[PDB]
Amino acid sequence: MSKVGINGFGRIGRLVLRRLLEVKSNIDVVAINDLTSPKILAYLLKHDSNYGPFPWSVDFTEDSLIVDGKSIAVYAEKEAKNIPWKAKGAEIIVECTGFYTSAEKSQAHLDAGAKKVLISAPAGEMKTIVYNVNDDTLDGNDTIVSVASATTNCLAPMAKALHDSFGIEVGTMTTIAAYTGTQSLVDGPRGKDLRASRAAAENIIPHTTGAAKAIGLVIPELSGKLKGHAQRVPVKTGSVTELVSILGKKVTAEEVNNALKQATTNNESFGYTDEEIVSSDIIGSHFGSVFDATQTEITAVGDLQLVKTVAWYDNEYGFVTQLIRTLEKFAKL
Amino acid sequence: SMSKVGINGFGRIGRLVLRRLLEVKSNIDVVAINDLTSPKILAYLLKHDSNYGPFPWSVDFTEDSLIVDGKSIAVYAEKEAKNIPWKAKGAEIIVECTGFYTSAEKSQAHLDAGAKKVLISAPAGEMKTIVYNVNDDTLDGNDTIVSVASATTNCLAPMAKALHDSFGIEVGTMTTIAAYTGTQSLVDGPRGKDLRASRAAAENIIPHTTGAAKAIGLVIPELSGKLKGHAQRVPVKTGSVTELVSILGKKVTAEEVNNALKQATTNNESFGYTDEEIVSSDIIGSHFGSVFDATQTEITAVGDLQLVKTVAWYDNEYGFVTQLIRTLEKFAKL
Amino acid sequence: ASMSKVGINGFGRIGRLVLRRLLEVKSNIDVVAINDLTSPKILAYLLKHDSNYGPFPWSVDFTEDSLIVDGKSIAVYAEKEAKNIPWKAKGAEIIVECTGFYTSAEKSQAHLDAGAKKVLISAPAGEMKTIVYNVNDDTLDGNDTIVSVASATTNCLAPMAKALHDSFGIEVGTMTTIAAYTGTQSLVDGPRGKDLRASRAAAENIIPHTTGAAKAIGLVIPELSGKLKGHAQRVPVKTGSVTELVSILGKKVTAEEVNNALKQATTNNESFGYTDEEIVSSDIIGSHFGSVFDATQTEITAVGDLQLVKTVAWYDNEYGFVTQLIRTLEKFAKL
Amino acid sequence: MSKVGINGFGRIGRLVLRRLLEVKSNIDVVAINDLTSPKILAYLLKHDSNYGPFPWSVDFTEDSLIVDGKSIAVYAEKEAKNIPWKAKGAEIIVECTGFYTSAEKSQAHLDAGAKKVLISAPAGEMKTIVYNVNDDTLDGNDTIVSVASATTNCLAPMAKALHDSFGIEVGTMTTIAAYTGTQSLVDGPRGKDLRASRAAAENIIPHTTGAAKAIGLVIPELSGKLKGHAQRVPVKTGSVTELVSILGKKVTAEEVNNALKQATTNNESFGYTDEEIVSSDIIGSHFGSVFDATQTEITAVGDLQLVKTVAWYDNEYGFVTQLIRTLEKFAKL
Ligand SMILES: NC(=O)c1ccc[n+]([C@@H]2O[C@H](COP(=O)([O-])OP(=O)(O)OC[C@H]3O[C@@H](n4cnc5c(N)ncnc54)[C@H](O)[C@@H]3O)[C@@H](O)[C@H]2O)c1
Ligand SMILES: NC(=O)c1ccc[n+]([C@@H]2O[C@H](COP(=O)([O-])OP(=O)(O)OC[C@H]3O[C@@H](n4cnc5c(N)ncnc54)[C@H](O)[C@@H]3O)[C@@H](O)[C@H]2O)c1
Ligand SMILES: NC(=O)c1ccc[n+]([C@@H]2O[C@H](COP(=O)([O-])OP(=O)(O)OC[C@H]3O[C@@H](n4cnc5c(N)ncnc54)[C@H](O)[C@@H]3O)[C@@H](O)[C@H]2O)c1
Ligand SMILES: NC(=O)c1ccc[n+]([C@@H]2O[C@H](COP(=O)([O-])OP(=O)(O)OC[C@H]3O[C@@H](n4cnc5c(N)ncnc54)[C@H](O)[C@@H]3O)[C@@H](O)[C@H]2O)c1
Ligand SMILES: O=C[C@H](O)COP(=O)(O)O
Ligand SMILES: O=C[C@H](O)COP(=O)(O)O
Ligand SMILES: O=C[C@H](O)COP(=O)(O)O
Repeated sequence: MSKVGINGFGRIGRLVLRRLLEVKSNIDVVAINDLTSPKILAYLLKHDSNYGPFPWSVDFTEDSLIVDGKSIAVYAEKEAKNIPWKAKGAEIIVECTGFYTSAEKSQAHLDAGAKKVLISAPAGEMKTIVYNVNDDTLDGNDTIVSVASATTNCLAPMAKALHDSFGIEVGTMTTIAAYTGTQSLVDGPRGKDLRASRAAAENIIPHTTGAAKAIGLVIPELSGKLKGHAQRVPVKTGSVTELVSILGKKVTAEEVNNALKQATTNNESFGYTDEEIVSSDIIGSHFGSVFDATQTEITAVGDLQLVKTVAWYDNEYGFVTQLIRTLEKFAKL
Repeated sequence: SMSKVGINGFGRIGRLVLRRLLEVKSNIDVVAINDLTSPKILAYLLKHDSNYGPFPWSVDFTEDSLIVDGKSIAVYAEKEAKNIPWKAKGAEIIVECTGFYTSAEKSQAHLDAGAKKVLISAPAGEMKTIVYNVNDDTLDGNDTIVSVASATTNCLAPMAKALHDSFGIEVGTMTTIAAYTGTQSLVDGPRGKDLRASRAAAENIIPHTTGAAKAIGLVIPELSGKLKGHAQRVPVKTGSVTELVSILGKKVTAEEVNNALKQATTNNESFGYTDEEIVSSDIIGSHFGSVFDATQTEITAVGDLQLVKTVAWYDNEYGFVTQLIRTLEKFAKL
Repeated sequence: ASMSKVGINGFGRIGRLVLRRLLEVKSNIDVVAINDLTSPKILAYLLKHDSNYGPFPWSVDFTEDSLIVDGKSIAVYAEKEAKNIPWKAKGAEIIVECTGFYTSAEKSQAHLDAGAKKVLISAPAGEMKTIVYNVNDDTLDGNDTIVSVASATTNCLAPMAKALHDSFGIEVGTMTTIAAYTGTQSLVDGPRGKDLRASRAAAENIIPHTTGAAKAIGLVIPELSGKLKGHAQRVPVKTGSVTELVSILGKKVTAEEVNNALKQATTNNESFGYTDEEIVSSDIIGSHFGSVFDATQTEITAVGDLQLVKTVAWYDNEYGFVTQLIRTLEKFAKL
Repeated sequence: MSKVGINGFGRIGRLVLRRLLEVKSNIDVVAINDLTSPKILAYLLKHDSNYGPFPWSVDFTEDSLIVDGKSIAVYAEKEAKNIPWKAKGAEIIVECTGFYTSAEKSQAHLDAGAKKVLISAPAGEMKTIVYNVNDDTLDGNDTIVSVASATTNCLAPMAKALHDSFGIEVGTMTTIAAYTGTQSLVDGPRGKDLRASRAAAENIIPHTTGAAKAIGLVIPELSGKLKGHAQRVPVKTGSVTELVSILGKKVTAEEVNNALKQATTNNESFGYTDEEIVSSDIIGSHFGSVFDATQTEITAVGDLQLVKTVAWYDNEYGFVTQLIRTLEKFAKL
């Protein structure tokens, strides 16, 4: 399979295309579905507030984009069942709208002529992949799969290394995270969630996330062993995840950092840093997660020990590099 | 006089309408609110405000009402104004703050729904349009639907009126450096047809069209067609500033311009004056529509050819709301 | 009425708010002198116009050597060395030390050498009496001359830790505060002392930041000495901050039980508030508490007999902390 | 002359070095003077909040940086007259501290053994160069020259084009500009300038600038014909300049836009756009100024006409590209 439709050409949907070109995937996006015109999609693709100008030529006609000299159809169907995927023969849908995050909802893509769906968010109790953690669980019979959230892709590799080296008995996560499209520009209704209604660039806003709660889908041994949440803050992209764990062994900071370093060695998904970086330094990361040995903290009172480990993530472009790794393998099975 | 008000669109402007009415102990009673959400969520937004802080009065709710300072306010959720049941609590004057009924044709739906008069919190085409303390004497008993134009009009008009009256404005162009609002985007993505409006508002200087100068003739007839302008939307949450560059009808000094302005702001509850070195956060919470800033006045001249730059601040939320309320109170007593 | 005469050293974010709060509560303390590094004109400007709290609620004027605030004169000095401040000229006895440059008993001694009698330091100042009001203020006595009120973070952390310790025991814990940026940080990337991360553009980054709030908690709650660690993530909000604590407690608990204990500890407690509303950081701006526990963020994670308890409290690290500083000051002045 | 020293390794000073490497200049930076350690300078060079990771290797020693393999001496002399520029033979000093903005002040570098100084700011009535407006005025005997401000580099090529095509009779400028290190993070004393004392990322802050007032140093025919100021706003970099003029001829918008387009043709310093860009789209620009045809406004009543023209500028990297063009020419005289 090498024909891709993008449903939802948003922050994630546009960067998917950017990253496919940057890595020279043999995948071809043949169709984009969204809610707008080729003119406006072209403008958005050409000019990006977080990553700067598109590195390839971009033009449009009434019905397509022309990206690096190649044509991509543009549709504007708000219900997925009506999307004409058959027209250009889109095989794998990268479902990036947020409105089809369940196998039953995303079935609509298959009913409409697609063969597979890769959902760019948590999508309940379905197969959910963090690349370089559990991508060996994918087979040729999977049709609709999830790559969870950016926060999952941050948390999972760090949890996996800790669990493998020391065991995690129980833990809780807080991610201090860049604001996203699901939040509000000015104070006003945003569905049912009271905190999501508040001005995002003017507030620290507590925010629910299932990344720890559903980690069992990616690291079966940790099912039910973690909880967590987010604090959304006023940065445009670039985020950090802290995990406080009770481990299966007594450890030093140095031991923990070394075990992590080893986990990140020749691991294109998971990086390491012992530099004094800040969030803007992760913008444009090609990792899903970058463990930061400078923030490791072991609090020990006799037999009791709390371990705080911290990893950075570009919740836009970093997460996208993982989505694309999963896509490229999904495409071959 | 009319005393019962309905608010359509309990948004940034709608909520501050209620706050200001209670603040000035108005005899006007808000008896109903129409929006698209639950009392619960409206109560949460009313209690907790990112720009102005905690609501200064008690807030509770029921399944179909808010209870504000102990007084019950009906809450409806009709997306079409014609369907709002304004007669249930006898709402007489609707303060129309949704942005979706900005014409006479559109807003007369509230009259079909049982109201008596409508005051629109935005420009609404060529209808009677009032900047209080500029042209509020043009209101009369036969006006049924009226506009108070934009925050930018309320900032620009008193400054332009004073310049027009003292010196003449032959021609001018405005630029307002303005706080971002709800019509903009949190992250880069579609926002109707306007390409700039699609960009992340708190991360960019964004050029932005406004009719404030173009439609100024509704408020100052002598300046009809004599002004143009635009906005640069920037990352501040509220508090904005408007610059006007004019060819005036007289050779002037900065001191003469500033004195003329100071005079126009004397005994004027709508239009303030400052010669302090203020910045935008100092205007948040202002009870004026516009505050002229003498420290920014600039006269550029080569021979007879003279450009005059005058600058006024405005709290595009609360300050504008104070103008809306002054107009509302007068409108209720005609 | 005790009419102690106060001097403020460092008329900065905290120093200016100290005056605001004293006037707001109609304190019997008289502020008679201020020392900074600048002119009365500039201090008058900054006092009148505040980016976080708006217009000063009283009149402000200046002369060549004073501020006039609501009609009352306050002498202005500009002595970069505290020993040279003429605190005796207007009789300033209690100095509120808000510069960041005298954060020890030995450094703040200079105010006593200059003729003051007591110093209250608006920051951690090592192993000296360190007070969080309504946690350990009953340790002050008539013999104290130099005392600390620790950091805003300590004032947020301590009341929540004290309630938890008193109700359930805390065996061990780690804190992270997601916190507004302050004057120690940088506007644009550039050198800022030795702290590399402090060099980075504060309104454009999430910046990890060290704080002693957890590590030194034993000054305030002696039973918890050595049992807590923690750090901050500084973020682009101008004021208003939140502190999370993850604890192993001495007994198994439910979220309700933790929230009820905290509720009880906040009852009739002018220093420590409670909320169960879904507030965000701007809702804490101008708080008159040092800390507001947020029951909505309580989380119990348990596997077998292993339990992690996460408890969360807001704080306005400027005005909120200042209200604690003032309560301490008022008591410290009556002894 | 090919050996350079940088005084002030700040936003401008570090980007000077970045741009010299980027263009593979033959200029050799042999020394840097600042107030801090090599360790801290290395960290700042490597990690940049506006422009991301340094594209070359960076290490340090107790008295040096090692950048792309090459040693650069680091001094910490707060008085320029004490900088030991003769040790590594620095001939031309790029003066980027802001503390030596006059001939009399920057003479110190020549006393310290340098031969020439290029000041990264306005510096009074001395030779002042906006590259591709008046760089022809640089002379073999000049030893101290200025490149004015970022705002001047934005305004001048627009003013030159208008003046050449139509005449500017009189004009006034407002730049809506990114905040800079002369401002304050929190409200507090900032020398004598009261507006500069205010929290820069939380305010619109009027700010005086000489860009227009001193335009006659760059375009002598416009001496005394312009005034202007800035409004500093909460964006980290990327700015815009509006100019309102009385021109010597009646014009259409198309005519103004066409004249500006011609002036930008084969002009490495002056770009054009008719795209609906916003400030983030200018970040990383290699122009001193980019005229934006989309904002052109002609306001006419009878025989009176006001003409508003608008150009974008990256007040950091864009201006630095102009500084380096000027330095390259200067070094060969
Ligand atoms: N932004 C992040 O940090 C991030 C990271 C990882 C995963 N995700 C996930 O990826 C998905 C997309 O997030 P995003 O931040 O790009 O959101 P976004 O809001 O930027 O983009 C959504 C896009 O989908 C379009 N859209 C909405 N409804 C549609 C419909 N019915 N049909 C077609 N197009 C539709 C919108 O026009 C928009 O272009 C979400 O499920 C989100 O949870 C986001
Ligand atoms: N924010 C400002 O600076 C400002 C200043 C002056 C005037 N205005 C004008 O006031 C109006 C409101 O602006 P705002 O900033 O308060 O916008 P907002 O988006 O904050 O509020 C709009 C409110 O109306 C509600 N709504 C939308 N469609 C509706 C419908 N069909 N029926 C009932 N309720 C509906 C929304 O739920 C929201 O609560 C606009 O016309 C705007 O131009 C805004
Ligand atoms: N969030 C907060 O801002 C906060 C909260 C609690 C405690 N504190 C503490 O309070 C103190 C002040 O913090 P701030 O935020 O008000 O800092 P600030 O930088 O806003 O204020 C410092 C003031 O001290 C003056 N100053 C510096 N050196 C001086 C000297 N040698 N003599 C006289 N004046 C001098 C400065 O000019 C400035 O006005 C620090 O110790 C800080 O840790 C700050
Ligand atoms: N940032 C901009 O947008 C911009 C654009 C054009 C020109 N400039 C100008 O360039 C100059 C530098 O601006 P910047 O934004 O890089 O400022 P900055 O504050 O970022 O850098 C100044 C550097 O000089 C150092 N320094 C200060 N005093 C010193 C001394 N006495 N000796 C040696 N080093 C010293 C500082 O430690 C810092 O590294 C100024 O003249 C400024 O007007 C700035
Ligand atoms: O509420 C759902 C998400 O947690 C919000 O943002 P996101 O979907 O872009 O990650
Ligand atoms: O709690 C935080 C401190 O009081 C922060 O202080 P600071 O102003 O010294 O950064
Ligand atoms: O424009 C006047 C000041 O010099 C401020 O900023 P800048 O010097 O970095 O341009």
